Amino acid sequence: IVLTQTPLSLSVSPGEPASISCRSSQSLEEYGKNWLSWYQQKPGQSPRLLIYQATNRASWVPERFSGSGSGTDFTLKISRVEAEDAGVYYCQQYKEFPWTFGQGTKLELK
Amino acid sequence: EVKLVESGGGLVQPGGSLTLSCVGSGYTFSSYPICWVRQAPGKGLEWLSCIDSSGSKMHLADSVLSRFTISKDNSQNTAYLQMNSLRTEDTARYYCARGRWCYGVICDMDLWGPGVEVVVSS
Amino acid sequence: HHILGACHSSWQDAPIQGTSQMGAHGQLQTFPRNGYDWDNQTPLEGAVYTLVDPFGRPIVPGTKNAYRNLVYYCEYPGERLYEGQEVSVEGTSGPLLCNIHDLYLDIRRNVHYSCNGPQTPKYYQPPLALASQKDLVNEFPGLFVRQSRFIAGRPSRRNIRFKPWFIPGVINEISLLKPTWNISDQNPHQHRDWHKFGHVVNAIMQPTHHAEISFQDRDTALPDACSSISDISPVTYPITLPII
Amino acid sequence: HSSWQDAPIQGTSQMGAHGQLQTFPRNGYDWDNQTPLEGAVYTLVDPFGRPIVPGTKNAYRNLVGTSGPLLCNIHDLYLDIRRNVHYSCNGPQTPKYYQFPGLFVRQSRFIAGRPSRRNIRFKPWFIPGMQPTHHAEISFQDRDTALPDACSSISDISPV
Amino acid sequence: HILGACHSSWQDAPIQGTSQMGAHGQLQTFPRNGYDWDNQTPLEGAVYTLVDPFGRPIVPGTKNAYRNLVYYCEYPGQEVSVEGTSGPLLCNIHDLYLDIRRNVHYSCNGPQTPKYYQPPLAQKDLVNEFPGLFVRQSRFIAGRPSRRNIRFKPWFIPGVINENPHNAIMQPTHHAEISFQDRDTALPDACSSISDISPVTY
Repeated sequence: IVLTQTPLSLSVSPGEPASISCRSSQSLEEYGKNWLSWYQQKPGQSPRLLIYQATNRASWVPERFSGSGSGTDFTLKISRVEAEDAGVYYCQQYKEFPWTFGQGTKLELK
Repeated sequence: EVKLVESGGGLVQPGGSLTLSCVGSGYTFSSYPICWVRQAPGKGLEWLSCIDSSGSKMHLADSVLSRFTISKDNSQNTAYLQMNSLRTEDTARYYCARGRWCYGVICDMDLWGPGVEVVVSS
Repeated sequence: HHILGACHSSWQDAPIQGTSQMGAHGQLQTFPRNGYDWDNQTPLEGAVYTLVDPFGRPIVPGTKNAYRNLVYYCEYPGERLYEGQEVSVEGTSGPLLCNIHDLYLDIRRNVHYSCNGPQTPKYYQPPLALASQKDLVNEFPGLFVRQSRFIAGRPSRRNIRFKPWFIPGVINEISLLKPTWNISDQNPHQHRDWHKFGHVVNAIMQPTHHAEISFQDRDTALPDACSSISDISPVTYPITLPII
Repeated sequence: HSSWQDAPIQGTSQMGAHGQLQTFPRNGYDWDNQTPLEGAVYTLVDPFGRPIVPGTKNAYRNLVGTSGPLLCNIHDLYLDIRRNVHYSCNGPQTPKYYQFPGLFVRQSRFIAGRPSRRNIRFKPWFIPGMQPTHHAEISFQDRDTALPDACSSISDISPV
Repeated sequence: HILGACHSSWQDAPIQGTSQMGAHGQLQTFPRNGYDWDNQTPLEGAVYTLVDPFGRPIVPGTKNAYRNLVYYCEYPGQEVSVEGTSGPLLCNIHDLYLDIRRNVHYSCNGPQTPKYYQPPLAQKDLVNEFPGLFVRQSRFIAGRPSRRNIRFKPWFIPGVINENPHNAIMQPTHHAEISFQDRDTALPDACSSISDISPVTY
């Protein structure tokens, strides 16, 4: 299993929503258990967490986050961005043996 | 403030042995896992080497399947990453993360610690 | 023969975040500010705070007239009336499989007991078919607190436990060998040990309905699992110790 | 012993004892087969969790303790070991195959949103021949004792 | 009559691959990675570990870290169950009104309870050794659907006590299934079943 994260570069206007697609080359099962995770770099610090499974806000930071998708195509949505939302975003899953990881995609503010 | 306490790294010649530490605070470490997260500098993330929670299943990654022994201590809450037959590949900053279940899926890779550097060369 | 009237509680205010206020028998109860544990002073990092009712119907904080503290009398309250005991109900469960060894398959059923009488805490107690006021009425707290441990290290945990929140209140009037520490005014379990002959020591369980499912992630990879999630109420047991 | 019975038919409603509409509802519908439902999956099961395929001639027939050591903390007004005791009954009152609904409709629901759940409900199909809750509060990293994003809660074979 | 304090001696934590001849013709065992309970049939990830009856793990190969717990036989001094109750509970009712109910557990803490230390009471017929080293099986099954299971198998090895093994073995089960996101709807894919550390013996 290799994850396909696309596109690598995202030009994000401040306030506008952003959509990022991480599509799996293998089936991530069905309406119960389509799994994925999203981690985020903050440069100069430890990388942190912002979205789970491209549905809901991972951290307890406010309601400005979103997400949708299922099956094999996963949509990473944000309602309204901040200045601290820059970095590179890692779509990740480990739901099979022995190990997989994804690529990562970058966010740029305008 | 609660912080991961990570040290014990340094410059080690290849083929050598080094032991690291992931020390936490504010919790009883009675039966709790520990490992690290690799990140080659300027490269995408990956995982290195673990045993099971009490030490039953010894499964590793593809390129590191016979070079790493992982030990902890349930009392002092101090981890250990003991390596053997060191090579050029696994020089990376190692991050000690949190993982659990919320009735059976992954809910955390919660806070990544400070990171000690292991830069190696022949 | 005597008949006791109905009873109720006092409609009170929901607690404010950061308030520490005093109940009877010296037990302080606090509604902590974030970054603190039970004592609200010792260092914790990531707990935010909001209370909870017994039956899963939470309370908006800072709300006047939000809860009624439930009511329960002494066990055998008629025997403390002169200076109404509930019973268990047997039940049967659904079908289930088994396996039998010997030196075979058979089918049986599970059994649980229930009580719903006057000594169960309720909202608006019906009338029941001399002693003072405070020796016969209680204030079992009708609001519980619910804690969230978000502490760095390894790992975060989902520790769901419950604990009461005691406030004094005004109780409506009613229109009609033994250790001394048991029958004194400073025992909360007075209504449980007024008649039991022998010293009483408590036992506390938090039964945890936990489960293990499918796939997980790194740290010890594979099954990296420790978490415990308990019920909605501490199950406190009494134990009679000999005194002679 | 009980006679053989064939499997029911999808989309079919029958009348049994005591004036109740026993039926096998379809997908997207509730028990009445008129009220819409979201994403339910409906199969037929034996009373012990093992599946029976439909369209089967003589699919089924009808029906007519301690634990180990546990540590518990002690508060006095100390570490100690105590055990848990259950009860069971295995006499003539216990239903058996050999000497009730011999089949049960399954309602493998799913309710989405915030919070979500997942409910397995049993409704007794009966052609004549206290609910346990592994309750939940599920969330990724929020305040663990506030309103969550998800849950997961089995209802068992038959409420007591 | 009055008896005294009872315990047993220490042991050695076994290494993986050891099977010592236990009492009454049972061969206890501790299988390696990817093998069944008689160490001959391969499997994907059913790999075994040791924990205490409290749940405390044991590092394998240690010297004098666990002693097998000890309990007393049936009627050596018998005890009656301890009553108790949880808090207020509310569920639905049918009739052809909200009502508050309380459920009642039991407990036993007599001389028949296995303990680290034996309190006195007021040789092979009276005292025994409970197996204090249990084997925790973290069995995993992949595929469609996917379940992981845990069943406990004893390590009945004897110590030394100072101056028929005894049945319906029930394993109570717990289940939980996560649902996420509801576009593709081929088939549901999850269940579970988790036993206890000890057999429910009828």
